Amino acid sequence: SRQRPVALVTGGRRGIGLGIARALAAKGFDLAITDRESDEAVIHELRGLGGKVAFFKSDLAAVKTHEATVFAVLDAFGGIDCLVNNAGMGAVERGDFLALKPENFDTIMDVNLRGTVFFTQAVVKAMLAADEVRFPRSIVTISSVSSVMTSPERLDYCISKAGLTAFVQGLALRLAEARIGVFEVRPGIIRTDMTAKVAARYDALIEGGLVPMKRWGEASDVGAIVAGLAGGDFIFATGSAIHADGGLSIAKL
Amino acid sequence: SRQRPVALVTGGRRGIGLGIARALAAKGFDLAITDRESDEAVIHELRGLGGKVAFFKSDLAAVKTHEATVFAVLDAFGGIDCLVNNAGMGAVERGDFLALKPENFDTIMDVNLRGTVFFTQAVVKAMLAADEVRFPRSIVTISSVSSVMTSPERLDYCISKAGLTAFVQGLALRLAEARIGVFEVRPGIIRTDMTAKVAARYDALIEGGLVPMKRWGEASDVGAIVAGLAGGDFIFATGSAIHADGGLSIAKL
Amino acid sequence: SRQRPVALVTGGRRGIGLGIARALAAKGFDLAITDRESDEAVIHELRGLGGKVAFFKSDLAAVKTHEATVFAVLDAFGGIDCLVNNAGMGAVERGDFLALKPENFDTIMDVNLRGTVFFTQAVVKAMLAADEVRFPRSIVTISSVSSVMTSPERLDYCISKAGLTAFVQGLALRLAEARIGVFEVRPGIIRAARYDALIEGGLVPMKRWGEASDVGAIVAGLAGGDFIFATGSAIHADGGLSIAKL
Amino acid sequence: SRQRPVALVTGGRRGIGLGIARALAAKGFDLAITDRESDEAVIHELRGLGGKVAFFKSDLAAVKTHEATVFAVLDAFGGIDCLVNNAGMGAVERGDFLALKPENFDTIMDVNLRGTVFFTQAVVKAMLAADEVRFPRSIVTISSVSSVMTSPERLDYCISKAGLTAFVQGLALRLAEARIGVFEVRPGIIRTARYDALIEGGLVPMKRWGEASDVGAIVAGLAGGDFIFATGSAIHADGGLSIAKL
Ligand SMILES: [Cl-]
Ligand SMILES: [Cl-]
Ligand SMILES: [Cl-]
Ligand SMILES: [Cl-]
Repeated sequence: SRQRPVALVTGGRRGIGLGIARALAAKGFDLAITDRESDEAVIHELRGLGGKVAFFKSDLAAVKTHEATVFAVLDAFGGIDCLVNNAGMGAVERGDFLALKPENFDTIMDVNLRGTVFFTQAVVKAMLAADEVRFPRSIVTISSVSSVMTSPERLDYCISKAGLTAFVQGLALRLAEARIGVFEVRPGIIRTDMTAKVAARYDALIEGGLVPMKRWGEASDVGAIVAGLAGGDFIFATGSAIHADGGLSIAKL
Repeated sequence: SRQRPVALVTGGRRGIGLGIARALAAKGFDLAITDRESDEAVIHELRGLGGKVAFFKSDLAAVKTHEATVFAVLDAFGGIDCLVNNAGMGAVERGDFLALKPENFDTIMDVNLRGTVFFTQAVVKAMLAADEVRFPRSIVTISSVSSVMTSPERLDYCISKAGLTAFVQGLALRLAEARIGVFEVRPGIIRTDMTAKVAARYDALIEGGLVPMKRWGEASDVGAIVAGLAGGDFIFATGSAIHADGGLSIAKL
Repeated sequence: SRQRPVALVTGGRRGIGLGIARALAAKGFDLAITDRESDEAVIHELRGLGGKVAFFKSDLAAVKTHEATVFAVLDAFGGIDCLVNNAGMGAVERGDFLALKPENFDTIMDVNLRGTVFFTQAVVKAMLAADEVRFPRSIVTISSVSSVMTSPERLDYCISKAGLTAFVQGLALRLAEARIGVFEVRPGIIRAARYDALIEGGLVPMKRWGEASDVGAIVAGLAGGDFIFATGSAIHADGGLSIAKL
Repeated sequence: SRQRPVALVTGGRRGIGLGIARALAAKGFDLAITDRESDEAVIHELRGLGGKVAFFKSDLAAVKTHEATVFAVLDAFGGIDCLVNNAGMGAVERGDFLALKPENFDTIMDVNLRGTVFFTQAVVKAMLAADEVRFPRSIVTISSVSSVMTSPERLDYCISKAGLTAFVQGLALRLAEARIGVFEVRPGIIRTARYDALIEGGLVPMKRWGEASDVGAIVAGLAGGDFIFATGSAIHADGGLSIAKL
């Protein structure tokens, strides 16, 4: 029987996903990391936090492959205690809604919304079949402030994320008797790899107070929030949405 | 040069769409009705209200065909003043989220969400190219209370309608300078064709106070609301969402 | 028996309230206008729209006086079909929350929230006692975009308006069986050179001032009966200001 | 120069407040407890968790006394790192809105809304004047699911809590630059007769009573600093009760 809880972090080898994986490992979780390709240096780095880490190749959009991925995780770890739905993408192209291509809408919906929904389904079947439950359990979905704030130049992104908000509410109800805490986390403007030109612009916007807290969010901010929710103290808060955005999404006049 | 405003009502041959069509005709609109299935009898009947009525055979999900449908509507009427996005479907199968099939999710998302988005895009291209704007203009999207209330046995439906909520907010911003009023109407429990068994069960629930107003919604309720929004008096309320549910979606304890 | 529906518009002789009164009169309503002081010129202008108009002196904050006001309206008109809760005030002082004075918080809560709640109570007692219901009935409460958008320099105003939002939801449930449509209307930037530039610069997506007539047309739509099954709905009369955008 | 952070928990002597105080002391906070009524036995027992505990007699509604209470807390502890606005009351009478008394509306608004706003103002003045910031800082306001779910038989309660929701949003903006995390926690049906049957019948999706320790665990999580970038968030501590379901 497992002695550490197991977190499956989709898209966990870079960016926000990696910040989440690091926070969870530090809190005492073992880690199943998925992505289209691995990074062995990152897996090694995560093992340095003192737990077990394994990588599983998965395309989130390829829903026919999800059950096999879940079985691989089960075969390696025995069970799943926390799912973090982090994998996602931005819009393929930004621009006028009038120029939005159905093909690009499809690509993002298939990843962010359809893929996440069915990956979650596959994991939940396994969680509901677990013959023992020794750790707090959770499903934490990383959507976006774009779930609730609209950006007309990228409505495909916004719609895909708003879909997740609705999904999470239903999922919370479905899993309430099983005592699996179901949460949404909405990141705002989180630091990414950037050119000086772009970073200087964002920094001026942030310092100007676009973000009330007047700083970049870090992957570690999202990570600490997620690890907080995964530790079990928020079980009775199932269905809650947390905005990891420095106050960006506060409606202000 | 048209002397009456033109409303394009998708799915306008039956049910809520027909109620909306009747109400708009009574207010003085000409009507362009789309549906996948022909119904000349209903078109004939609508002509009794004194306006022009024309039918356009269209499958909402067939996005590659939308430009041609819009071109046909322009050829018949010269312009479009009001779009009512009413066409849609319920979930193919209701039941446990764990049994939800990707193919059924895709069917409903392709109709309710993808189809509506790209049909709207085709219409909006036409509207923004109009060389005369003599009438109030609007886009009224008929979503559902399921946009904001979850039903775990049909999350595909809820997700599709929540997506529309997000879309409507962005669309309202896109069209604000063009003075096209953009609204969401969320129907609740509206009378449909039903067996005595099912109708009796719903009547008991409605009378018990599931619906605070303790009556069925009628297609004419949704029609009267839409015709009010389409008349121009709500232009400055662009981005508003109207329940049409007898209070069903009021959150109460 | 009355042959025209009766609308009671609080704060109805100036500004948004007067736009609402004008729209309702043009739609065929008789008008009971309240305010702290009359303007007989305005009352005369409203009579030009072809109905009955009467003024009733009332301080919205003086809740002990509300029943008498409602009786006066009933004595004049026989019944009330539409209440428009328009009367209100802005914050006494704007500035840092750290400097907010309890007495100023009290002034605005007593008017916008407490006064409205108990005036509504008085009117509703009368509506539920009516022996005839020949017209569509409604209660339309004019709150603000500040019900849902926060302004830290005037949190007393924001809190007062958010309170009304909660009140309207409850009221809608209370009155649903009686088929009294209950609605919230949230005005944005309604009609200066400073505001012009901000509006032109796109703070308001529609890029224009709201007019009292915008709010009036919306209210008159709701009061006409076609929105009865949409009870509990909120409409924002703000040119898109309150759409959450990034 | 303090070596442990300080949490001021209003109404901390019993119920949810005591569950919050316990969770915070277990996480390493010193405690300033307020209540209108003393209970030295409870204070004594809290010291068993190993931190400093002090009591300050305070009536949340008595806003003229708040600066003195905060001065006393500063005299004892040197600063305040976490404020938990827990103190509050239910409606004096539950019943038809038509029977709601202004006197009762005033009592609850004075405690839950006005008292909380101005007690927070006093604490925030102290926080913003601090010469040292060695610990994560937060203001966690305990409202209710009634902030967003209406109950027509107690609209005074609902309105008071909705007013807090709006307050928290503005407060979060005001304090964001200062990196004080500002949060709302909305308790559902917490164990403090009909209800036990309703919970069984599925009203609460998780099908159990909430405990004061549920709310306490949530608050201690928020107070620990890891949620600083989530300022403005609302957490519903209700077993899924407020999820809008059809
Ligand atoms: Cl994007
Ligand atoms: Cl369905
Ligand atoms: Cl103001
Ligand atoms: Cl209560």
